[PDB]
Amino acid sequence: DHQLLRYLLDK
Amino acid sequence: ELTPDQQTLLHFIMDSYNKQRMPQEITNKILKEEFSAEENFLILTEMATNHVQVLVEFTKKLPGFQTLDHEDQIALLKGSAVEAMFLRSAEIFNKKLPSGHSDLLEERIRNSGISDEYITPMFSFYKSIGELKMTQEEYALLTAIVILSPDRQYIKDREAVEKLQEPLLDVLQKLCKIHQPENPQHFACLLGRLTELRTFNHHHAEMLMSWRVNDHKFTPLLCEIWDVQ
Ligand SMILES: CC(C)c1onc(-c2c(Cl)cccc2Cl)c1COc1ccc(/C=C/c2cccc(C(=O)O)c2)c(Cl)c1
Repeated sequence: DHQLLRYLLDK
Repeated sequence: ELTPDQQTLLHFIMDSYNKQRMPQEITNKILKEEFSAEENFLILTEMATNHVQVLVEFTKKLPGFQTLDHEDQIALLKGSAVEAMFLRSAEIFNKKLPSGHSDLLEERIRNSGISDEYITPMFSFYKSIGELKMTQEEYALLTAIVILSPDRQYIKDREAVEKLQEPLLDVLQKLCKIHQPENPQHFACLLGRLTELRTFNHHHAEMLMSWRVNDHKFTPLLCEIWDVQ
C-alpha cells in the first residue's frame, strides 16, 4: 500500500 | 515581540516554503498550449501531480514530522493535499504571480470538466481570501497548519500531531498581534479558512468520481493520494 508516497518520503 | 526559539521555526519553515517552485516547463503551458477541455484538464493534472511532489518535500521538512507514526504521515499527506493545493492556487491568483498566468489559469480551470456547483465556491473562496492581503508567511503557516491537522480521518496518534501544530498556530497568532494590532480578529479570520478548506474535500471527491467514469486520465501519484481505483 502507498508505494509512491512511501518512496518519496524515504528519498 | 517574536521569541528566538520561534523566529527560528518561522525561518526554517519560510525557508522550505521557498525552496522549490513549480517547473517553468509546466507553468509555461498555461500560456502557450491550446485552450481545450482536454488540454486544460491535462495541464491541471500535471500541475497537481507536480505539486504533490513539492508537498511531500515541504512536509517532510516540517519540524517533527519524521518522527510520527509512518501510517499517520500518509494520512496527513492524503488528507491535506487538496487543501494545500487550494492555498497554493489561491496564493497564485491572489498575488497575481507572473508564472501563474492567473487569467489564463482561471480559463483552464473554468473549462476542464468541473461542475459549476464546484467552480462557484472555488472562486468565491479565491476572492474572499485574496481580500485578506495575506503575507507569504501567513500562506506558509496556514499550509503547514493545514498539513499538520490532528483531526484527519484514520489518524492513530492525534495527540502527537497537535503537539506539532500548536507551535505553528502560536507563531501565526504572535504575528497577527504584531503586524495587525489594529485588527484583533485577523487571526480568527485566518483560521476560518481551515474550515472553508475542509468544505472542498467533499466536492473534490465528487469531481474525482465524475472525471473517472468519463475515463479521465490521472496519475499513479494522484490516484494513490486520493484513493482512486
Ligand atoms: C488534477 C487536476 C485536474 C485538478 O483537479 N482538481 C484540482 C484542483 C484542486 Cl486539488 C484544488 C483547487 C482547484 C483545483 Cl482546479 C486540480 C488541479 O490542482 C492544482 C492546480 C494548480 C496548482 C498550482 C499551480 C502553480 C502555478 C504557478 C506556480 C506554482 C508553484 O507552486 O510555485 C503553482 C496546484 Cl498546486 C494544484
